[PDB]
Amino acid sequence: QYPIINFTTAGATVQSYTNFIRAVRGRLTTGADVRHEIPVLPNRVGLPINQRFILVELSNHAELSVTLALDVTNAYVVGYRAGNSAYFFHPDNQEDAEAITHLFTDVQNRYTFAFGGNYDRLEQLAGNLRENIELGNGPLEEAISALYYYSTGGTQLPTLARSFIICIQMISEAARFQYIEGEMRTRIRYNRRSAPDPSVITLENSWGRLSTAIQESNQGAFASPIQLQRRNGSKFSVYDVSILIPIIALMVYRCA
Amino acid sequence: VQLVETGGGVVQAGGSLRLSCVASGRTFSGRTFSDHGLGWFREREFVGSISWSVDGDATYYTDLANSVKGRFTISGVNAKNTVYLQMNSLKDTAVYYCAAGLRGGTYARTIYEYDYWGQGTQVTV
Ligand SMILES: [Cl-]
Ligand SMILES: [Cl-]
Repeated sequence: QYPIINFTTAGATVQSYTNFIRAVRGRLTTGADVRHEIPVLPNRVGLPINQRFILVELSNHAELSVTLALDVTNAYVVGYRAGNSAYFFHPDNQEDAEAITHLFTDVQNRYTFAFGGNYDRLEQLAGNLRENIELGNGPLEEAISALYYYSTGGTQLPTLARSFIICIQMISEAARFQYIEGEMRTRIRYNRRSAPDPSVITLENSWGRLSTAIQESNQGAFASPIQLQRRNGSKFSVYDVSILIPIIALMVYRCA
Repeated sequence: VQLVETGGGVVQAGGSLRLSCVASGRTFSGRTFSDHGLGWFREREFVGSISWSVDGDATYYTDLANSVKGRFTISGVNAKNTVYLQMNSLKDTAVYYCAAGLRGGTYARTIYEYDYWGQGTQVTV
């Protein structure tokens, strides 16, 4: 089996959430191969299948359990497990398709959706953009229930898509960016729920590109700057890694 | 959301050709055309990409595959939702595609980092 990390929305605190994300990160990357002070995820290449994934088990106050599967090479959700059912996004290629076959062999029913996991597709199904979908302990508790009741036809696809967007952001993105972890912490501390602002969203969009620029950078300096947005939507550029140290936590592996 | 490439055609060896791709669709409309990154491909190989900039120095930044650096150039006109691919010293025959996405632009040299694709256009040296 793959490594399992636990979390519950019941009685959650800034500290329980922080422990959870730190634990996730710890399992995602060896910690070796760090660049400009930032840990880099394992190379998808020649990566033994028994090391390809990790598992994230979520529960809420309604006493319900769901288990998410993450790809350690990009920290993204590839599918999940709820009771006797396991569902998978549409793989980008055959190798990834072949890879996910090793997940949740523990169950009879294995489904693969016609749609992938990209925000654009999920937002279309959800009928809402990330900017309009609330995040926090509250939404996560409701996300867990929905994922759980999907085998009954009781939770509609938009609700499922919205739930995928919530989980991905509060887990995958939080793991990738200290910034976004801190964004959930703030929500959890004051027990408020609210949608991600343009600064969160643009970081999500740019994670792949930021990773690339840092690892190919001439000793920290990007060849060409990358443009992001502030909380108020105004735009600004970054020219080197130094400004990103307190912001990005993991990077996708690249050459060299 | 929807991209159409043109300018494809037959060129003599060592000549020049400019490809064109115009984008249109809901959501442009946050998610304006300017907030999307574009990339040219031609298996499928990365040719070059482009990101838009409102900073002081440039109106956009480009990224070219090594083999192409000293020959091809990329530009764009943001107000017309259009991006160009200027090819000099042709040799290179293939189908040229334009892709776009929130995760596209400079530093995105992989087909999976773009969520939208054009029909392509044929270039024969
Ligand atoms: Cl499968
Ligand atoms: Cl090296």
